[PDB]
Amino acid sequence: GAMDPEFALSNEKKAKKVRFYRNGDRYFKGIVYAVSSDRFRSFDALLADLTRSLSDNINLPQGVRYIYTIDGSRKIGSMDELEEGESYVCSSDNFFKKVEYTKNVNPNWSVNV
Repeated sequence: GAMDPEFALSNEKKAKKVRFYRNGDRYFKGIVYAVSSDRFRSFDALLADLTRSLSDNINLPQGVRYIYTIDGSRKIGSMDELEEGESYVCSSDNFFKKVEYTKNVNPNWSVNV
């Protein structure tokens, strides 16, 4: 029958797929996370989940306090700056390390739809 399906009968496209990397890892290809208005009310909420998901008590003391651009030129403050299939770096108290965050890496992560 069909009373009330959760997620298996027609669904609109929303949110944004990003590959999150933790500043200073190199070997770590990062973790993919989805972001929208229904999941995260703001960057602060994302950072909350990011801290827990990317937590490593190594290069990320408090998990994740801020999110920087793949280059680290500027840190994002609003979700409106996060675009689909985007690559971000997690920062807290570091000067951002310019590594092969996506050099020679398979960018087929943003294609699981």
